[PDB]
Amino acid sequence: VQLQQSGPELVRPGVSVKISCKGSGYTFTDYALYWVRQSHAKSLEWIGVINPYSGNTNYNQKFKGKATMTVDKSSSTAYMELARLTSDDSAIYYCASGYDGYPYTMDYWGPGASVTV
Amino acid sequence: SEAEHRLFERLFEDYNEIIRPVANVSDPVIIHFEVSMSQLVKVDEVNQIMETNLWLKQIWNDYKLKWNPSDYGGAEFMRVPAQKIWKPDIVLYNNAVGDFQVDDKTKALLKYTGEVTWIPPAIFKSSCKIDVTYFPFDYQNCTMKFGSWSYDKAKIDLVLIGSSMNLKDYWESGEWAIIKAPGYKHDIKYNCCEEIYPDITYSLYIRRLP
Amino acid sequence: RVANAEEKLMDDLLNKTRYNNLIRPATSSSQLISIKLQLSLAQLISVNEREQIMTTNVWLKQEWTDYRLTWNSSRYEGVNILRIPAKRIWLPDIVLYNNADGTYEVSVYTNLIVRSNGSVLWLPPAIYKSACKIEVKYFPFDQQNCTLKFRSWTYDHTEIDMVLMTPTASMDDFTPSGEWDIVALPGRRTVNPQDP
Amino acid sequence: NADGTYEVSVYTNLIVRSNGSVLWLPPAIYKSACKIEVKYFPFDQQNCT
Amino acid sequence: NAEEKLMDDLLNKTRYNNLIRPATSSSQLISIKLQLSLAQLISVNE
Amino acid sequence: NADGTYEVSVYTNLIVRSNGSVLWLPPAIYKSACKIEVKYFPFDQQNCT
Amino acid sequence: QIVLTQSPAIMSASPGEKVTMTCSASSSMTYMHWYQQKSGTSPKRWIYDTSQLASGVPARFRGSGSGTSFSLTISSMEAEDAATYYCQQWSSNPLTFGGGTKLEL
Ligand SMILES: *[C@@H]1O[C@H](CO)[C@@H](O[C@@H]2O[C@H](CO)[C@@H](O[C@@H]3O[C@H](CO[C@H]4O[C@H](CO)[C@@H](O)[C@H](O)[C@@H]4O)[C@@H](O)[C@H](O[C@H]4O[C@H](CO)[C@@H](O)[C@H](O)[C@@H]4O)[C@@H]3O)[C@H](O)[C@H]2NC(C)=O)[C@H](O)[C@H]1NC(C)=O
Ligand SMILES: *[C@@H]1O[C@H](CO)[C@@H](O[C@@H]2O[C@H](CO)[C@@H](O[C@@H]3O[C@H](CO[C@H]4O[C@H](CO)[C@@H](O)[C@H](O)[C@@H]4O)[C@@H](O)[C@H](O[C@H]4O[C@H](CO)[C@@H](O)[C@H](O)[C@@H]4O)[C@@H]3O)[C@H](O)[C@H]2NC(C)=O)[C@H](O)[C@H]1NC(C)=O
Ligand SMILES: *[C@@H]1O[C@H](CO)[C@@H](O[C@@H]2O[C@H](CO)[C@@H](O[C@@H]3O[C@H](CO[C@H]4O[C@H](CO)[C@@H](O)[C@H](O)[C@@H]4O)[C@@H](O)[C@H](O[C@H]4O[C@H](CO)[C@@H](O)[C@H](O)[C@@H]4O)[C@@H]3O)[C@H](O)[C@H]2NC(C)=O)[C@H](O)[C@H]1NC(C)=O
Ligand SMILES: *[C@@H]1O[C@H](CO)[C@@H](O[C@@H]2O[C@H](CO)[C@@H](O[C@@H]3O[C@H](CO[C@H]4O[C@H](CO)[C@@H](O)[C@H](O)[C@@H]4O)[C@@H](O)[C@H](O[C@H]4O[C@H](CO)[C@@H](O)[C@H](O)[C@@H]4O)[C@@H]3O)[C@H](O)[C@H]2NC(C)=O)[C@H](O)[C@H]1NC(C)=O
Ligand SMILES: *[C@@H]1O[C@H](CO)[C@@H](O[C@@H]2O[C@H](CO)[C@@H](O[C@@H]3O[C@H](CO)[C@@H](O)[C@H](O)[C@@H]3O)[C@H](O)[C@H]2NC(C)=O)[C@H](O)[C@H]1NC(C)=O
Ligand SMILES: *[C@@H]1O[C@H](CO)[C@@H](O[C@@H]2O[C@H](CO)[C@@H](O[C@@H]3O[C@H](CO)[C@@H](O)[C@H](O)[C@@H]3O)[C@H](O)[C@H]2NC(C)=O)[C@H](O)[C@H]1NC(C)=O
Ligand SMILES: *[C@@H]1O[C@H](CO)[C@@H](O[C@@H]2O[C@H](CO)[C@@H](O[C@@H]3O[C@H](CO)[C@@H](O)[C@H](O)[C@@H]3O)[C@H](O)[C@H]2NC(C)=O)[C@H](O)[C@H]1NC(C)=O
Ligand SMILES: *[C@@H]1O[C@H](CO)[C@@H](O[C@@H]2O[C@H](CO)[C@@H](O)[C@H](O)[C@H]2NC(C)=O)[C@H](O)[C@H]1NC(C)=O
Ligand SMILES: CN1[C@@H]2CCC[C@H]1C[C@@H](Nc1ccccc1Br)C2
Ligand SMILES: CN1[C@@H]2CCC[C@H]1C[C@@H](Nc1ccccc1Br)C2
Ligand SMILES: *[C@@H]1O[C@H](CO)[C@@H](O)[C@H](O)[C@H]1NC(C)=O
Ligand SMILES: *[C@@H]1O[C@H](CO)[C@@H](O)[C@H](O)[C@H]1NC(C)=O
Ligand SMILES: *[C@@H]1O[C@H](CO)[C@@H](O)[C@H](O)[C@H]1NC(C)=O
Repeated sequence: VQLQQSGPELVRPGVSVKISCKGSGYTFTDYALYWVRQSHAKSLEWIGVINPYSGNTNYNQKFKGKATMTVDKSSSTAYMELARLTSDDSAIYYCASGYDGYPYTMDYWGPGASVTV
Repeated sequence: SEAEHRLFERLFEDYNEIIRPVANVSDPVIIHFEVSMSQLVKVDEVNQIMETNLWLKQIWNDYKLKWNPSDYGGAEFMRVPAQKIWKPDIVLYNNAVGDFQVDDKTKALLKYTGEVTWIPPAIFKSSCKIDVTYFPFDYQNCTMKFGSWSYDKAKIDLVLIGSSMNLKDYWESGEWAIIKAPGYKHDIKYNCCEEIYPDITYSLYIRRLP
Repeated sequence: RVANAEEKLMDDLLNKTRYNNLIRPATSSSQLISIKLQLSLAQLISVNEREQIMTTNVWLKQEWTDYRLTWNSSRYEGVNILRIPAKRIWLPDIVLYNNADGTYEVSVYTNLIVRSNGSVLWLPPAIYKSACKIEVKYFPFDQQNCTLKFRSWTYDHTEIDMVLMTPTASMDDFTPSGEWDIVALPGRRTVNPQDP
Repeated sequence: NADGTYEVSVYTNLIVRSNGSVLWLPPAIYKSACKIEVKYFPFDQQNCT
Repeated sequence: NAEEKLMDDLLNKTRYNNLIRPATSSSQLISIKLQLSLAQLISVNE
Repeated sequence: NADGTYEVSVYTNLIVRSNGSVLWLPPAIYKSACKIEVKYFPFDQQNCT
Repeated sequence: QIVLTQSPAIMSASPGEKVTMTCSASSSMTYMHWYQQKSGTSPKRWIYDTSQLASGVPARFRGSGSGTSFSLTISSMEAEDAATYYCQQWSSNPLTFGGGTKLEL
């Protein structure tokens, strides 16, 4: 069971950015994807949840007007696009797949992409 | 067991039982509907009534009552009361005696993927019309019109499991013999209301042993 | 956790500090809640002449306006109508008085429809054993005038109005009885002067 | 059964011991439905299950 | 008393659930056993 | 009794005194079931328990 | 709606010492999870439902608590047990994590 992400990217402030998360080694449906950011102070916060079988999203109320979360049932890959990047967004972004049942945890974690703005 | 106790405690902490179980809102629930007959009690030709014993298998999905089997001791099935879960209002339209509500004291069955299976039994007094123009060498046709009462076609969509009615556990009568029992689905629009309602109609074609 | 739009809206509307199903939606004192009702017949299943009891399944459609159940539609992801069980909100207790049983109680508690502007509509199903007198002078070549009398036991005309919507009951879903023949269905709104 | 009366009437108290044995003896009426062999009359056996 | 302490000890909401069948593990058959005691044939309506 | 209803379906209130003596007198009609000795009809005694 | 706060921020212990960490909440809850992140790598699911253990976890640890106070407890300190522990709750919308407790030798 592995999750694969993109490399680190250097984006100027004011330009939208897009990172990806592609999972293999298990059936990609019937799980759910959580997106978690982590700053340089190791105090990490939650962004959103998507269901890759239907596409139903729920955003965090801090990040409602910024993030847009899509999937792709062809290659089994989720795309996250952040807008309105400022200086307080240089962080580490994780995608994490967990079962959508009552544990409600992050069973598997990715390596983590580095966004420096 | 000990792991089923913790899962049952976790499962019903905050569960509103009058919100309809969909992840999105415009998505309708799909209710697989099948009926089985135990015995045909009587068909009164004088009062024009029909008493049957029916089991109403209703199967629907539920996005909130799904769990992981590998974290609760390998448990996959649960029995919960019908008073705690959401359950649809399947009401037969052509009733003749008594209340319309089916009795909710029997228990349901929760699979780990959310498949709720609920089998209530009921006595039903249908009000079919019967012709006695031939007697007693007569065939009679009586219909039962099952369907949802308050929800649209865009919120509850009924689907038959089989193409007929399960006479598999049928106690024989000795007076009436059931030849066939088909089941059809219609989408009709009433003149009260501006929205489409679905229903399922079971016919019964019987003959008297003369 | 993850909830629907309807669960969030249901928690906002029927809140215990703000909604109570035992006080009527009067914005001030002595304000009449104008409700309106309209009966739709389904079947004449039986008319028992010896016990003077007719049996009919009817669909009384009654709607009113409740100012507590209003919500902005675009805030909650878009939900025009919303369905809630009948025991949890206010409703006038309109029943028959001329029934053969003692069942002046309300019929079965199917859920009811409330729209975005608070127009609360309720159509419960009921078979009724109405009690009518049988004119039996001519036989079997007879007319029968059998009546149904709806009235609220709790409230009254100083508290609720009761407006008839159409003069004739609608006959559109009617399946033929084969024994009886309805010829007209007039409805009237009766009020006694010098008696509020 | 002929009616819809499946369950037991009154749900009386029940006896549990220290080794985990639980014994319950409730009263119940049942309206069972059985077929009537009526070839002989009124000198007849009846098998009702 | 003695009867009130035991009743509260055995039937407690944190350790007892009247909706779970007593099975120490999975696929265990609870061998229940029964016998009938007839009292009266009050009607054999034909 | 002929039905299955053993208990009282009324459940009124009851009187307790300063002694601790509790008195209970529930209102009840009962449909008892007794056998009929019908030999000397209609000049008959009936025993019902 | 619920903001978690851990205590203490930085602590340390010798191999063979009882270690107690606390996670506190604003209001009451019943079920809360614990994650372990080491240095450089990705976190792992470590404790779920406030008392249970994951697959590749030694059975020395013990989580317990109720109401608004929860705790993780290490009986026997391990040599390779230098990591960062986070506590998190899903019982109130939205998903808030903890501040993080750094456990070193
Ligand atoms: C006893 O009494 C009952 C009712 O009083 C009779 O039941 C009727 O039986 C007929 C004959 O089967 C039914 O007609 C059938 O309706 C089916 C459903 O149609 C609905 O759904 C489709 C979905 O696409 C809609 O397009 C449509 O508008 C309807 O809303 C059809 O699938 C059937 O088609 C079949 O027959 C035709 C030939 O007529 C073939 O060409 C088709 O390929 C297909 O095989 C058919 O149209 C009718 O609906 C029943 N009534 C009710 C109320 O359900 C019993 O027949 C009667 N018993 C006897 C012995 O006569
Ligand atoms: C089927 O059967 C039902 C009942 O069995 C019949 O219903 C009756 O219908 C008649 C008219 O069709 C009703 O009569 C009306 O009574 C009103 C109130 O009566 C007051 O006055 C009398 C004394 O005259 C008092 O005894 C009584 O207690 C009341 O105080 C009148 O107000 C009505 O008058 C109408 O015209 C005047 C002007 O002249 C208007 O100002 C009025 O507003 C009103 O419009 C009228 O007389 C009667 O009450 C109904 N019920 C009963 C129980 O008899 C159906 O008519 C019948 N169907 C058919 C087709 O015949
Ligand atoms: C009063 O009335 C009741 C009601 O009929 C009678 O009960 C029946 O009794 C008969 C025999 O006495 C039972 O018949 C048994 O059938 C079994 C096979 O049926 C099963 O399998 C088929 C598929 O193969 C299914 O379709 C069916 O539904 C059943 O599931 C046989 O296995 C039985 O054989 C016995 O003997 C052989 C030895 O040859 C053993 O190996 C078997 O294990 C078994 O012990 C037997 O033939 C019947 O099932 C009963 N019930 C019903 C509802 O009919 C009473 O007998 C009667 N009593 C009196 C005094 O009249
Ligand atoms: C109206 O109907 C009722 C009921 O139908 C009648 O009630 C009967 O009353 C008589 C006496 O009044 C009862 O007779 C008594 O039965 C006792 C039962 O004995 C049990 O134990 C022996 C073992 O020793 C068993 O063999 C037996 O089958 C029983 O299981 C006897 O013990 C009684 O003996 C009497 O004398 C001895 C001393 O020698 C005393 O110790 C006893 O207390 C007792 O007085 C006696 O035989 C009878 O059982 C009642 N019927 C029923 C069904 O219980 C009414 O009498 C009737 N009214 C009229 C006017 O006839
Ligand atoms: C807000 O409340 C108003 C009434 O207070 C609701 O308006 C009513 O809606 C119904 C249902 O659409 C209308 O009935 C229809 O009228 C046409 C007229 O020809 C008729 O042909 C149809 O068959 C149907 O019966 C009704 O006219 C309309 N107005 C009134 C005064 O009753 C309205 O639905 C509520 N909701 C919103 C979101 O506005
Ligand atoms: C422990 O559990 C066992 C049952 O597993 C109990 O032992 C059983 O107790 C019952 C009631 O005393 C016995 O029934 C009696 O059997 C005699 C046999 O002659 C019969 O005549 C009586 O009328 C009555 O039915 C039963 O035989 C006995 N044995 C078993 C294994 O069932 C025991 O009571 C429980 N408690 C203790 C403290 O042992
Ligand atoms: C508290 O307890 C005392 C005694 O335990 C009660 O006194 C008893 O009351 C009953 C009924 O009020 C008396 O019974 C009656 O006796 C007469 C005697 O002729 C009889 O004719 C009646 O039909 C009835 O059976 C009883 O004699 C009396 N004394 C004793 C020693 O039992 C008292 O009522 C209790 N309550 C209060 C509030 O004091
Ligand atoms: C509920 O479902 C509807 C359609 O099934 C969703 O509406 C679509 O949402 C996507 C995601 O942004 C848009 O790209 C489409 O344009 C929408 N409209 C369509 C397909 O007609 C709706 O978003 C779902 N609800 C939630 C909360 O996600
Ligand atoms: C098959 N149905 C039922 C019978 C009439 C035709 C349609 C319309 C339904 N709508 C509704 C539901 C709840 C409350 C009020 C109403 Br109206 C009720
Ligand atoms: C009309 N009643 C009944 C008949 C006799 C006169 C009075 C007294 C009542 N007594 C009573 C009722 C309940 C509890 C205790 C007692 Br005492 C019984
Ligand atoms: C409405 O419900 C919420 C649910 O938590 C409650 O806190 C609040 O006091 C209620 N009343 C109002 C006026 O918001
Ligand atoms: C409903 O909400 C939207 C934005 O949430 C707002 O613009 C609109 O004015 C609201 N409607 C009313 C009637 O206030
Ligand atoms: C049930 O047990 C727990 C601990 O085992 C105890 O705290 C609680 O008080 C018990 N319940 C009752 C009602 O005493």
